Formats: sequence, C-alpha cells, structure tokens
Amino acid sequence: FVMWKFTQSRWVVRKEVATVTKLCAEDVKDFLEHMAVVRINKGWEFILPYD
Amino acid sequence: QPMIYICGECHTENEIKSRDPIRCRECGYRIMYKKRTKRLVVFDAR
Amino acid sequence: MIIPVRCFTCGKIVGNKWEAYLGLLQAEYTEGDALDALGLKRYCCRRMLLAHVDLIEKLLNYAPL
Amino acid sequence: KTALEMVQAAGTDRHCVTFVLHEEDHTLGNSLRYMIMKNPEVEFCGYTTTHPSESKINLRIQTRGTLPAVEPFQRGLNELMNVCQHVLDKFEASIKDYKDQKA
Amino acid sequence: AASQAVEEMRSRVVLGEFGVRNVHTTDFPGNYSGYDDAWDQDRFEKNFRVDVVHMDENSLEFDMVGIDAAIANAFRRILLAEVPTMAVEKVLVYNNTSIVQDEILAHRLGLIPIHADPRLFEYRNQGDEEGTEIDTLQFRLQVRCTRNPHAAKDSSDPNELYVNHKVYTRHMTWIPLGNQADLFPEGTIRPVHDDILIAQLRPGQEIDLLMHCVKGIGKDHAKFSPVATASYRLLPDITLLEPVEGEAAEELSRCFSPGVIEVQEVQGKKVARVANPRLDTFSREIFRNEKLKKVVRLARVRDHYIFSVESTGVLPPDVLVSEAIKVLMGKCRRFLDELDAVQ
Ligand SMILES: [Zn+2]
Ligand SMILES: [Zn+2]
Repeated sequence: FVMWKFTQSRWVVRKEVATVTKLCAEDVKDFLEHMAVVRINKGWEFILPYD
Repeated sequence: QPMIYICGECHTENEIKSRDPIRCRECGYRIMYKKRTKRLVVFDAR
Repeated sequence: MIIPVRCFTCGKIVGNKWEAYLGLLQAEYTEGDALDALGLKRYCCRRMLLAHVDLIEKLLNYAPL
Repeated sequence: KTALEMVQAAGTDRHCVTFVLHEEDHTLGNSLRYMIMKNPEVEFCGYTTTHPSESKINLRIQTRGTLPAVEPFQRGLNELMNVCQHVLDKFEASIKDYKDQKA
Repeated sequence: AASQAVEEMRSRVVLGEFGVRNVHTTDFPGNYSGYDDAWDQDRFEKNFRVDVVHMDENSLEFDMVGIDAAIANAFRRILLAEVPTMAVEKVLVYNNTSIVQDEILAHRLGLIPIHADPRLFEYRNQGDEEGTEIDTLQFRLQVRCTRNPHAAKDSSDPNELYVNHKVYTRHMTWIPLGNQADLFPEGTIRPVHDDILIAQLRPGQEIDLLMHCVKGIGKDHAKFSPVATASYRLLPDITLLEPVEGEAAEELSRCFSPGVIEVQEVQGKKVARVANPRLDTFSREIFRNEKLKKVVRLARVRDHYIFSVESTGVLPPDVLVSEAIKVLMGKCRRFLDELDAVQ
C-alpha cells in the first residue's frame, strides 16, 4: 500500500497510511524510512528523484 | 477450601490442593503465582 | 514508566497533554512547534514532555494479560 | 497558645519584647515587619526563624521611648488588616469593571 | 545631581552588567532626610491601584501600583501554599491487577485536581478516617479492560484490539454522600481536565478503587496547590540617555524584545523609541554591543508589580486572589484576637 501511494503521488502522509492500514506508528515509520525521507511542511518524499 | 493460582503463560485460574506437583492444564509451565487478595487495603496519596 | 500528571518545578497539568503530543508527532509537527502549540511557554513543561520516555507499553508487552 | 510574649530579661522591660508566633512562615512575618517598620516609634524590628523543621517565627520589637512595644504590634496588625481590606475592595472593583467593559 | 540619585535609589531598581543595584526597600521613616516616609493610610489609598490587562479561564494578569515587595510576596506565597482546595488523600483498592504500582497509582490520583468548591467544605478533624458528609468526597473508579469482540484481523494499534485500555480520569464517578447530591448539581463535582491519563491497561487487568478527598492547603502537600504558576515581576521601564538613530537603532530592536523597541521615520531616518516596556523580559543583550551600553539604562519600577496567576482549573483566579486576601485577613484577625485574649 505504501509503494502504491508512492507510485500514485510523490508525497505520502504518515497519518493517512496509519489510518488506512490500521497499523501501529512504528511499523509505518519503518516502512517509510526504507524508501522515504522527512520533508518539513510536505510530509514524506521518495528518497530518490524521478529517473 | 478452594485454593486458586494463576499460571505463568496461560494465566488461567487453577485449583490445586496441598502436596500436588506444581503444573497447569493445557500446558506444561511450572511457574504458579498467587492471585491478589480480596481484603481492603488503604493507601496514602502522600 | 508513565507520563507524570504534575510538572516537577511549576506543577502545570501535563499528563493530559501527552497523547495529543504523540498525535503532533504522528502529524508533521516537529518538537518545538508542537510544544508551542500545546501551550507550554516555560521550558520546564517542554523538558517534561520532551525528555519523557514512554515505557508503559514496553512493560505491558511483558504483562500477563 | 499561638502568639506568646517574652520580655528581654528577668527585669520585665517593656521596651524590648519578643513575640513567638506559631504555625507561621515568612509571609506574615515579612508583612508585619514591613507594616510595623514604618512606625516612627520603632527603633528595631526583626523577624527570624528558629529552625525550618518546626513551624514558628520569632519577631523582636524595640521601641524608642517608653512604648510597651505591644501597642506598635497591634497598630501594625490593624494597619495590615486595613491594607488587605483596601486591596481586596480595589481588586474586586477592578475585576467587576473589567467584566463589565469586556461584555 | 544628588536628588536625582536619591530618587533613583528610592524608586527604581537598576540592573547592571555584572549585578543588580538598589534592590532593598528603603522608603522608611528615618532613612531619608528630605522625605517623610512615615505610614499614611490616605496616601496609600490614593496612590494604590489595580489594573487587569488580561483575564481568561485559568489565567489572570494584573498590575498593582503602590504596594510593596513584602505584601506582594506575602500574596504570592498565600496563593501558592495557603489557599485550601480539594484533593485526593485516601485510596481504597480492590483487586488492582494493573502493572502500575498501587502506591504510584495513589500518588498519581492524588495529583489530579478536583473541580469541587473548597469553601463549601471543612477541614477533617484529627483522625476520623471514616469521613463525614461535610468534610469528604468519594470518587469511584472501576475500569475492566477486555478484548474488543469486533476488530480487524491484524489490529496492530491497541485502540482497535482492546477497549478501556487507557484509564482516563473521565471514568471517575462522584458518589454523593448524605445530601451532597441535592446541594451540588450534577456535573459540578468532577475532574478538572477530564483527559488526564492515569494508567494504561491490558485485557484481564482491572482497576477498582475508591478515592476519599478532603480539604487541605498547599503548605501540607503540593497536591492542594490551586495555582499552577502564581508569580509577580517588577514593571520594566527602559529609558534612553541619548537619542539613538540610524542603523544602530535597528540593533536596539534586535537587542531588546521585538515588541518593546519600535523604529520610526520622523524625518526619513530611523529612530528607536520605547513602545511597550511591558513585553520586555530583560534578556540583557544590550550589554553585548559595546557602543550601545552607555546609551540605555535598564530599570525596574519598585512600586509596580505585574502579577501573573495561571491556575489548575479548580476555580477562577480572581476568586483565588480574593481567597488569598481573605486568608491573610483571617491570619491577622486570629493574631489580633490572640493578642486581645492575652491582654
Ligand atoms: Zn498454564
Ligand atoms: Zn512545568
């Protein structure tokens, strides 16, 4: 689901993923840290640019 | 008199009498705690 | 273990602002802006909420249940 | 049994008196010290704490002439009471007019 | 001259680079020659005034002019400790299976404020642990955590898996004694914040207890303190010895608080002036600039105290100040009655 959200849009909200997937905060954080970085006022951005 | 205890992993109320090998049903754990008392205890918020 | 209800120095009610703070951590707010939005002007409540470690869930993971 | 008087020595001199006040702290001691220090007939006014464990204070009053040093005590108490009544009335009036002008 | 220095010493408190000067109250008869500092009730009632600048729920700010540091500190200490309120003292526990310790649980429950009006109750006599209708209140807290019968297959979050796993103070139910139900309407006796997290539970664990609350003062224990932060500060009055203009004036706006020093273009050039000295917190950052040290004079007004009182929500802070003044008056009256009984 996280990878699909990243394919649909470059910016992913952590709270939306936590609400949809019904998962705890730490699992969503580990899922995001593997492929995203925290950008202030924008959420989570994919670590690599569009190739 | 029914003496009740709690297992360490199943956490089920087991009634065993005196001089019984400490065990628990549907498992094999051998750690048996005692339930909390029913007497009233007064505490101070200090 | 758990968030204290009263602040050690001043005594402002801080136990009720813990989980909401976690919500501000679940949101995009940082530490400073979240502590400001919670209404903690003096730095004592900021230290109380920031330096607190949530060890209650780690203990409940070892609870009998 | 709360406030007790003590003369300066066995001679029972009314010029130098010590009032021992029970279940008190620095608040009332300092307030009464300020309220009685302005009395022109007081040469020496001073409050102290015997020990932080027990709740008691010792005030000492030494007047200029032949004042019994008990009259300045009552004078300072009445002046502090009047000041408290005045500040209470002023604060109540201020809060009332603030509530009136806010709405 | 000498008169200006005497007036500055007797009216202002100057803050130097290394230390503060003129901090002691000196307006007393015999200390000054050309001043008659003898006590005068008329002059005190004339000069004194109270001006509230901000007043909301559980927060008050008011300036008192004409009072002294002694009476101000007395009011502050009475508000901090000598104002009686209601707080949890006795905890009767019935089968507490929580991970939180019983003593720690009782300590956390004691710190929870109660919205009950303390003036309507009395102090419990020595002993008498049973308590009476007049001088006690009872709060029942019974929370049994269990698994949610309807939840998702995974349910990683504890909210979906379990119910009542976080025992908030809203679960506390006031149990009336005698005729307290008729005297107090429903909803008055309750926890103040209603969102304080007492403990966290797991399925199987249960927290059952009764809380006996009695009247008490903050001096005995900090849990009876009604005010969270009750303090007072001297009103600052920043003065400029020489007119400062140019870009250095902007430095003033960056040296003091952003809201005290304002720059204006009277003739097309920026000149700084004091707009609102109240907002300044006296960070003493002007001493870093070498040139701007001898152009300003930081000072505090001796007979102007801004009181800020943030309470815990038990009662509005104006009533708190009124009750503090009443407690001081009661102490004065008790000592006067004792002195009269002596004589
Ligand atoms: Zn078992
Ligand atoms: Zn604090």
